[PDB]
Amino acid sequence: SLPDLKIEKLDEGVYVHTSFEEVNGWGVVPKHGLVVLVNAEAYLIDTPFTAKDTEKLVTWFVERGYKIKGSISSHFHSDSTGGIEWLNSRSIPTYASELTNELLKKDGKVQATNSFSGVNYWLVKNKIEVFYPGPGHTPDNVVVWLPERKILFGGCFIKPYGLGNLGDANIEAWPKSAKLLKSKYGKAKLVVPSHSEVGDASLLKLTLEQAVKGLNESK
Ligand SMILES: CC1(C)S[C@H]2CS[C@H](CS)N2[C@@H]1C(=O)O
Ligand SMILES: [Zn+2]
Ligand SMILES: [Zn+2]
Repeated sequence: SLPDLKIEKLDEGVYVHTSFEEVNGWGVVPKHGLVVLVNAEAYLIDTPFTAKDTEKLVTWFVERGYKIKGSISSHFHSDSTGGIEWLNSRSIPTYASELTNELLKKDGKVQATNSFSGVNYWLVKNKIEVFYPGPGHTPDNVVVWLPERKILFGGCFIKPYGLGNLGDANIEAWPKSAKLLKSKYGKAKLVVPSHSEVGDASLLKLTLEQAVKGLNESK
């Protein structure tokens, strides 16, 4: 059936987790998120699709001696938030922007217990930053920046070979948001997309190019 949850070291104290789902109309979708280690503590950057894999992801780090201090969801879709309910049931703090929690509530989905609003937010000061470049893939999508490793988790915003499903997208705003994102993190050493392979800062340019190309054809 579906492939198993995967966990791979990317850099010191930085892991990529990859989960898999059948999405009607698209087949098997891979989803990359991160687990970031601060000392003996771990932060989930997005949850896997399901409580099952969220649980597997968590026990993997706990069994290796890391306390799960919290999770942050980069946007409201299931591939970033699907594990929030299970995490909440274990009293592991969950984080999302006000807009994300609003979009979850509208959909009748479980909200993160902690919310933030504003362009920038430190989940962990000087270690894990959250940035809102504007609407793109969804109205609420944010990225997560690791200044010590110069690693950017781009989430589902980063779409280098095509925009994917535009159901909740803001096609007008996406080029402007992508330009802002490129401005801010052009010096990223690594960029981690949700649905494609890890690349360098060039993925920011391609995303902008795909966004611009996507808008013109819309007209
Ligand atoms: C374009 C897709 C295959 S369809 C959509 C469902 S979940 C995930 C985005 S959140 N997704 C795929 C994608 O964007 O790669
Ligand atoms: Zn999405
Ligand atoms: Zn996604």
